[PDB]
Amino acid sequence: QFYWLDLYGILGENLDIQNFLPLETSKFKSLSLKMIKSSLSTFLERQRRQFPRFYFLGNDDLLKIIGSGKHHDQVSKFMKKMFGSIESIIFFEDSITGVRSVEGEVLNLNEKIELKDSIQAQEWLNILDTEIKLSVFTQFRDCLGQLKDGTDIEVVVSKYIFQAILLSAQVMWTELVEKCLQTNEFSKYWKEVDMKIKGLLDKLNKSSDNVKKKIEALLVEYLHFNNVIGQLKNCSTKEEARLLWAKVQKFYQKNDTLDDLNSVFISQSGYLLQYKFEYIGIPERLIYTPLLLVGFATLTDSLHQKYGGCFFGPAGTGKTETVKAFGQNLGRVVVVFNCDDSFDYQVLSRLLVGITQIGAWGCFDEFNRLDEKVLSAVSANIQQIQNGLQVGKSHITLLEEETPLSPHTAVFITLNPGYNGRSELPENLKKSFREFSMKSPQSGTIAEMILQIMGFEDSKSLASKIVHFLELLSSKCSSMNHYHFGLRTLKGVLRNCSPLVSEFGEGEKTVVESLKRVILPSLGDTDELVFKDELSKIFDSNSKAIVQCLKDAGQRSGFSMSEEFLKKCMQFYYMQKTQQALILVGKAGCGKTATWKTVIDAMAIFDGHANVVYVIDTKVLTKESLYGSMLKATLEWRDGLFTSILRRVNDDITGTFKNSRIWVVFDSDLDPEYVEAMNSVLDDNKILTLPNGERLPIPPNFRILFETDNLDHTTPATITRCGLLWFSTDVCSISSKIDHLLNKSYEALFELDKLKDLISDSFDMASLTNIFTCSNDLVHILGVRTFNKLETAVQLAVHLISSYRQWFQNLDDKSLKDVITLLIKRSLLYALAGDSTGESQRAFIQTINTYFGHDSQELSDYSTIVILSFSSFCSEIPSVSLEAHEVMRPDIVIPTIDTIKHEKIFYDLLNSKRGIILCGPPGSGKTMIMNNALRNSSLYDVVGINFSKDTTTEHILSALHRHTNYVTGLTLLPKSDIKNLVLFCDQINLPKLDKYGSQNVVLFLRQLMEKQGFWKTPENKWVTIERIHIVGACNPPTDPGRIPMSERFTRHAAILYLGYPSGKSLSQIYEIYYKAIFKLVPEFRSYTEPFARASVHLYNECKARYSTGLQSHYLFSPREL
Amino acid sequence: LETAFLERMNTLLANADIPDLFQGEEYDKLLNNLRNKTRSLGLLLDTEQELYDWFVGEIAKNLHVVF
Amino acid sequence: KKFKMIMAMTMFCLYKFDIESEQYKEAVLTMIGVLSESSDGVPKLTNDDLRYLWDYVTTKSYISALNWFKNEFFVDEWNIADVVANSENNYFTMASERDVDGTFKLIELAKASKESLKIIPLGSIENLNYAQEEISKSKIEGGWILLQNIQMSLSWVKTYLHKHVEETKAAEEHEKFKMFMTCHLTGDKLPAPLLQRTDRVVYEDIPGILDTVKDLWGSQGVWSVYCTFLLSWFHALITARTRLVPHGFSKKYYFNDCDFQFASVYLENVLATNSTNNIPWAQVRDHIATIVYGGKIDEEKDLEVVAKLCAHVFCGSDNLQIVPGVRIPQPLLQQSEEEERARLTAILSNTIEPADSLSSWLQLPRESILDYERLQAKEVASSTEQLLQE
Ligand SMILES: Nc1ncnc2c1ncn2[C@@H]1O[C@H](COP(=O)(O)OP(=O)(O)OP(=O)(O)O)[C@@H](O)[C@H]1O
Ligand SMILES: Nc1ncnc2c1ncn2[C@@H]1O[C@H](COP(=O)(O)OP(=O)(O)OP(=O)(O)O)[C@@H](O)[C@H]1O
Ligand SMILES: Nc1ncnc2c1ncn2[C@@H]1O[C@H](COP(=O)(O)OP(=O)(O)OP(=O)(O)O)[C@@H](O)[C@H]1O
Repeated sequence: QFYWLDLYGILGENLDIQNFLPLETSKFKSLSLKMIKSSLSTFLERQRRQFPRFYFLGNDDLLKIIGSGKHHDQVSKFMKKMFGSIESIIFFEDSITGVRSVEGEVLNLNEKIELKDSIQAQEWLNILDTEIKLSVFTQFRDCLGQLKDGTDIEVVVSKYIFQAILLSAQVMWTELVEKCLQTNEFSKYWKEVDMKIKGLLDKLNKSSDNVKKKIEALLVEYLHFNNVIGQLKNCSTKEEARLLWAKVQKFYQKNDTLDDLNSVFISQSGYLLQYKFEYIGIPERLIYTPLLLVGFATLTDSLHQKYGGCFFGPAGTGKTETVKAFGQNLGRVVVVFNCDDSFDYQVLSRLLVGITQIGAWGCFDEFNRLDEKVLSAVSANIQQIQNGLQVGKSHITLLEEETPLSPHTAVFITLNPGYNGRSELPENLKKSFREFSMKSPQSGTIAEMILQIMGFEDSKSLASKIVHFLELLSSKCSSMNHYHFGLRTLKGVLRNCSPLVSEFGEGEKTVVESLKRVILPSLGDTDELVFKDELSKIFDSNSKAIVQCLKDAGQRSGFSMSEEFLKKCMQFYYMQKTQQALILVGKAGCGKTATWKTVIDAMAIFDGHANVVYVIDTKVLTKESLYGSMLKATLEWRDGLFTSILRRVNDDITGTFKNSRIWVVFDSDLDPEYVEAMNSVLDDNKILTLPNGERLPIPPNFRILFETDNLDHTTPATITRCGLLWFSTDVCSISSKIDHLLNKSYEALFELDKLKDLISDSFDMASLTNIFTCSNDLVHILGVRTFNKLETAVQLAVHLISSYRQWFQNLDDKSLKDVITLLIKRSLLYALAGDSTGESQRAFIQTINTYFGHDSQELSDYSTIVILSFSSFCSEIPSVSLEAHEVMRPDIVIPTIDTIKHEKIFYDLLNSKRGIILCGPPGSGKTMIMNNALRNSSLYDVVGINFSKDTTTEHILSALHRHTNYVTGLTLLPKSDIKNLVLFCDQINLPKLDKYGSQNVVLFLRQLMEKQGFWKTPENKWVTIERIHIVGACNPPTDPGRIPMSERFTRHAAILYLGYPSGKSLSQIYEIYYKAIFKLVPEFRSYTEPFARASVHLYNECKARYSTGLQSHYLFSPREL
Repeated sequence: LETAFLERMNTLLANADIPDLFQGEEYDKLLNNLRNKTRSLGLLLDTEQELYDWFVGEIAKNLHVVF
Repeated sequence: KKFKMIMAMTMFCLYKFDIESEQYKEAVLTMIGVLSESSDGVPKLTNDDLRYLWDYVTTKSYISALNWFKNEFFVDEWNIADVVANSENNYFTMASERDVDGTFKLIELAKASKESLKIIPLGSIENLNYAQEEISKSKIEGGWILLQNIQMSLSWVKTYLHKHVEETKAAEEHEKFKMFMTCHLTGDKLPAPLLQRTDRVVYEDIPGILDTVKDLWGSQGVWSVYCTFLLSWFHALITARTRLVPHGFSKKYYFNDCDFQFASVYLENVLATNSTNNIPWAQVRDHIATIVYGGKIDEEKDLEVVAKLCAHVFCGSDNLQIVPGVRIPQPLLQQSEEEERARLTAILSNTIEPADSLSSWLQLPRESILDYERLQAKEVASSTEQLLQE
C-alpha cells in the first residue's frame, strides 16, 4: 500500500496543486504511480522559486515539506539545511515562538507567528525569515543601549544572544577607541579593556554551556580589542596611529536614519560594507592575526566593486575559514561548496542561480578541481553576475531563465595551485577575481591566544615551545611525504589538550601528551627517536581498562597480542577519539585490518555501543557509483554507495544509530580524484555537498578509515586533514602468525585434538626459522615476501593432513609422525619455493630435509602417499596409446611425470580453497594443465575469461551471467547446486594502469577473494559469494606489455611456476605423437624416432636463431611442434 | 575505429562467443532459437548448458577470421 | 617581440644589401656577427648610421642596437585598432601567451567604434549552440561577436567554423559584421585552412617604459589627474621590472589593467575625503603595496621590492625625481584640470628614455641586466644571420 499512500499524501489530498498539476491530479484519481511521482519536478521548481533557500533541499525533501503543512514537523527538520545556523523551529500553541541554533542557543521572536493549514511553507517561512532579522536587530539595539548606558559586560552576556552582545561590544569599542584616537590618552582605556578581559576570563570558570561558549567568543574579540588598543597606545606619531587605525574594521551605526535593519555598517580602508543582521548562532571564532586582517582588507576591496573574492596558497593555511569569519563579522553566513569534476556548466549555473536568488554569499572550495572546459564556460555567468551587481540590474538570465538578482550576493573562490589533479583558471576568468596570497599563518599568536582562552597558567611560554618544537620537527625529521607540522597539526594538538586538562593540570604535561598522541603515530623509527629527543630537549617534563579490552578482543579473535600490535592498537584508539578521519599506511600484510578491527571490538566491549562497519573499495567503484550521479536527461539524482550510506544514517528511521558508531572503510589506494570530493566532509565543515544542491550533514559519530600502503599520489589536502597511523614493520613475528593461521585452519574443521597436537609439534619453530631464512635467498618469479607466503603453507598443510583422517585411526605413532612430516614438508616446499624454477625447487627440498632433521621422513622430488604407505609419482606414470585421428584433438595430454606433479599440486591447492596464479613462459602448458586437471573432475565447472588492456569489471561480471543466479544481503550462487565454479582469468596482468598506477580489475579480483563478495552498484547492495573460486594465469612480469601486480593482490594466492619441458621431454612427447600418426602408413614406422628428433631439433634451432631482437613477433614455443 | 573493437576481436578468438552480445533477454531468445534449431536437426538438448555448448562449438567450427 | 625584431633586421638587410654598396653590406654583416657573438670585428666607418649602431654595440646598448634597424628603416607601425579599422577581412584571430589576454582591447575598441560587442566563451555545448545562433544573427543583422578560448572546442573549430568562414569568404554582403577569436600561442594547433582566412594579431605588452606610461596616460580636480599620472608611472615601472625574472623579482609575476584600475579607484576614493590637501600618502603607499599589487605577491623579498617602489613614487614630495630624467612638481590648486593635464602631458612628452633605462630607471645593477639584454640580442642576431645565409 506504500506507493499509493506516498503519492496520495503528496498529490492526492491536495486540491491547490492541481492548478499547476491538473494532468497528474487526474491521472492519480484514475490510478504508473512512480512515473507520476517523477513527473512533479516542474511543480517543485515552481515552489523553489517562491522560497530561494529551497534550492538546498532535494526533491524528496520538497515533497515532504510541501505535503506536511498540517503538522509543521518536517519543516523544522530542514532548518539545518535551509539556514545552516539554525537547528530547529520552536513551536507553541500552533505558533512559532522561536528558533534553536546548532549550538543550542534559543532566539525568541518579537511576535509569535500564527500558523494556519492554508498557509504554505514558503509563505510563513518568508515571514519567519523577516522576523528572525527583526529579532536579531532588536536584541542588538537593546544590548547596545544597556552597554552604552554603563552596564557591565558580565551582566549582559547572560541576557542576550551572542550576535547582539558581540555587535554591541564592537560598536562601543569602535566609538571609544576613536575618541581615544582624538588624543594620546590610550593608557586608561587599555587598562579598562584589560580589566574587562580579566573579569570575563574569571567568569568563564563559573558558567553554563551556552554562557561558556559566549564568554569564550567574547574573550577572542576582546583579546583582539586589547591587542589593537595596545598597538595604538605604542605608536610614535599621530599619523602612525591614524594609519594603523584605518586598517582595522570599524563598526558604525547610522543613528540618524529611519531604516533599522540597514543602520549598521562596517568601515575598512575607506570602503564601507553593509551589515545584514542574519542569525548565525554561536560559531567558533577565529583568533585575530595580521594575515586575517589583511585578508579581510582584500575581501572588502573586492566587494566594493562587486568583484569575486579569491584566496590561493598552499594547503592548510586557513583560507576557507578566513572567508567564513569574514562572513560572520558581517552578520551573514557563507554557503560553502566543494567543487569537483562531476560539476559541469549546468551544475555551476544552477548553484549560481541559487546563490543569486537567495541573496547569499557562496564560497567555492577547491575551485581548481573544475575541469578546464567548465572553467572557460562559466566565465560568462560570472561576468554577467558582476555586471548585474555593478550596474544595478534587477534580473539576470541564467540557463535561459530570467531570475531576480538579490543585491546582497558575493562569490568567493579558494584554490590550491600546483597540486595533483588540479587545473588552471583561464585568464578571462581570473580577471574577474581579486587574488590574495595566504602562504604562512601566524601560528605563534594563534597558539598563545588559544592557550590563554583555555586557562593555562603560562600561555606565552607554552605557545613559544609548541611552535618552536613543531618547527624543529619539520626541520629535523627524515625526508618523507607525510610530514606536515603546520597549522592543522597545531590545532590537533591544542584540541587534544582540551579533554586532558583535568588529567594533567593546565600545564606542560597536557601539552606533551597531546604532542605525543598527535605526532608519534605518524613517524618512523628515526623520526620517533628525533621526536623523543627534541621533546626532551625543549620541554621540561592509566589505560588499564582499554588495555584489557584490547587483550580480550585480540585473544578472542585469535590474534597474538604482540607488543608492537598492542602499541599500534593504543595509538589508533587514542587517535580516533578526536579524529573522524584516519589513514592507516603500511606494507601489504602488515596488519592494518587486524589493528582497526581489534580496536573497534575492544571499544564495543568497553562502551557497550554497537558498531556497524561498511567496507568500500574506492578504486573498483567509479565515482558515479560511489558518490552518486544526476541523470540530466531527467534531472533525477540517484545516490551512490557512500551517499546512500550517509543519507540512511542521517534519516535514522528506527533510531538504530543513536547508540552506535558508523564506520566507513575505504579499502584501496588513496586517489586525489576520489578522496578530495570528501574534503568538506573530512575537515571542520563536516558537510557532504552533492552537485544537485543537497547538503548532507556528517553525524558526530560517523567515522571514516582509509587503508592503503602508499602516499605517492596523495596530496597534502588529504594528508593534513586526516590523522595518520604509520606501520613501519609487520605487527607480529612469524611464529605468532603461524600460531594464528594454524588455529584458524584447525577451528574451521578427540581425533582432531591429538592431530592438532601432532601438527603443532611438527611446525616446530626451531627448523622453520632456518628454512625461511634460506628460502629468502631463492629467485622468485612474480614473488611475494615470506611473511605473505605462510598462509599457503598452513592452509594447504591442514587440508592435506585432514584429508587422510579416514586412515589415521589404525596407524601407529611412527606412521602418523611420518605422514604429517612428509605432508608438511611438501606443503612448505610449494608455499615457499613454488614460484621458483625446477633446480631451485630441488635444492630447496635438500635444505628442507637438512633442517627438519636426518631422522625425519625424507621428502624427495616425486614422493607421495598412497592407500597407508609411501611411494613416488615416478613409478605411477601410465603409457598412452593414441589413434592417428586423436592427434587432432584439443583435449589430449600425453602423460609424463612433470605433468602429473603439476596436476596433483594444482588440484590439492584448489581443494584447500586457496586462489591460484599460474606463471610461466608462453606455450609452457598452463591452460592445458589446468584444463586437463579439471576435465576429469566431478566437483567443478570451469568458466574462462580472457583479460586484455581495455577490459573492466563489467566483462568479468557478464562472464558469469549464464552460470550464476542472484538469490536473496544478497548472494551469488552457481546455477548448478552440485558443482562449484572455477573462474579462470587468462593473462591476468595485461590490464593497463590508470593515470595513478592502479588496476581496477585486479583490485576487483582482490575484493572477490578477500571479502568473498562485492558491491552491486545500481542498487548499492552487498553481494556475498558462496561457491566460486578464482584461478588465473599470466606470463612473467618481464615480457613486453605486462603490468606488475601489487603485493596486496598476489598475497591472497599461491603462485606456481611452470617452465618449458626439457629437450628429452619434448622428444619423447612428440615421438609418441609421430608413433600415433604412422599408424596411417605403418611401413614407415621405423622412422618415428628420427622424424621426432628432426622436428624438435628444428624447433630448438629456430627458437634460438630467430629471436625477438630481430622482429617483435618472432616468438617460438612448443605450440609450433 | 576504437580500441573497443579489438576487445571484441580478441574475445571472439580467445573464446568462441562474445558474452556481452547475449545478455538478459538476448540470452533467452538465443536459447529459444537454439531449441528451435535443435528441434529442426533431430537433436535432443534439454538444458541451457547443452544448448550453449552446441552453439559455441558450431561457432568455432564455422567462423573463420582473416586479419 | 622576438620575431618582430628578427623580421625588422632581416628586411633592413634584404633591402640595403642590394641597394647600398658592398662596404655598407660588409659593415652590416660584421655588426650582425658582433651581436650574435658568432664573430668579432670592427666595421669600416667613414656611414654615420652604422657609426651610431657602432656606438650602441660598443657601449653594450644591445636593445638599442636591435632597435636601430627598426627605427632607421621603418617609419610606421600598427596596433590592434589600426589592423581592425583598416582591413578588407571581417574575421580576426588574436593570440597571446598564458596570463596575457587582450579581451579588454577589443571591448575598448568596440566602445570607441560605438559597436555592440557580445562575448561568448567556448568549451561547452550550451555556449556552442548559443554561439551558432548569435553568429547567424550578427550577419543578417550586424554586430561584433567574440569567441573566447576557441582551442577549448577544437572539434567545433575544425567543423562548423572551418565551414562558415568559407561561406562568408563567399557572401561579403553585410558591412556591420566582425567576428573575433582568441587563442593561446602555447596551446594546441588551429587548422591551417581557418587561420589562413583570418586576420591574425599577436597581443603582447609594450616593451618600453616611457612608451607604457605614454599609452596609459593617453587612455585617460588637479589632484585626480596628478595621482593618475603618478600611478601610470608606477604601473609602467613595476611592469618593466617584471621583465628581469632573475634580478627584478624573485618569481615571475604579471600585472594588468585591473590592478591599475583598482589603484585608480582607491586613489580617487582617498582624494574624495581629504579636501584639506593632507593626502594620507602613507595609506596610499600601504594599500597599493599590500592589497592592489601585493595580493599577487607570495614572497617577502618581492613584496619588499614592491614596497620600495611605492615609497619611491608615492612619497608626497614637492618635486619627485621619479626617474633620473623627468622631475614631477606637485600641482597648484589654483590651476584648472585641463591646465594640469596639459602640464603633465608636456612633462611626459618632453623627455627621452635613455639607452640604459633598464638600469637607471629601475635601479638595477648594470652587470645584471647585461646578460639579459645581450642574450636577447644574441638570439635575435643569430636567427637573422641564419636567415640571411639562406
Ligand atoms: N585565526 C585563527 N584562529 C584559529 N584557528 C585558525 C585561525 N586561522 C586558521 N585557523 C585554523 O586553520 C584551519 C582552517 O583551514 P581551512 O579548512 O580553511 O583550510 P584550507 O586552506 O581550506 O585547506 P585546503 O587547501 O586543504 O582545502 C583550522 O585549523 C582553523 O582552526
Ligand atoms: N597479532 C597478530 N598475531 C598473529 N597473526 C596476525 C596478527 N596481526 C595480523 N596477523 C596476520 O597477518 C595478516 C594481517 O593482514 P590483514 O588482514 O590485517 O591485512 P593488511 O596487513 O592490512 O593487508 P591489506 O592492505 O593487503 O589488506 C593476516 O594473516 C593476519 O592473520
Ligand atoms: N604431454 C604434453 N606435455 C607437454 N606439452 C604438451 C603435451 N601434449 C601437448 N603439449 C603441447 O604443449 C603446449 C602447451 O601450451 P599451451 O598451448 O597450453 O599454452 P598456454 O599455457 O595456454 O600459454 P600462454 O600463457 O601463452 O597462453 C601445446 O603445444 C600442447 O600441444
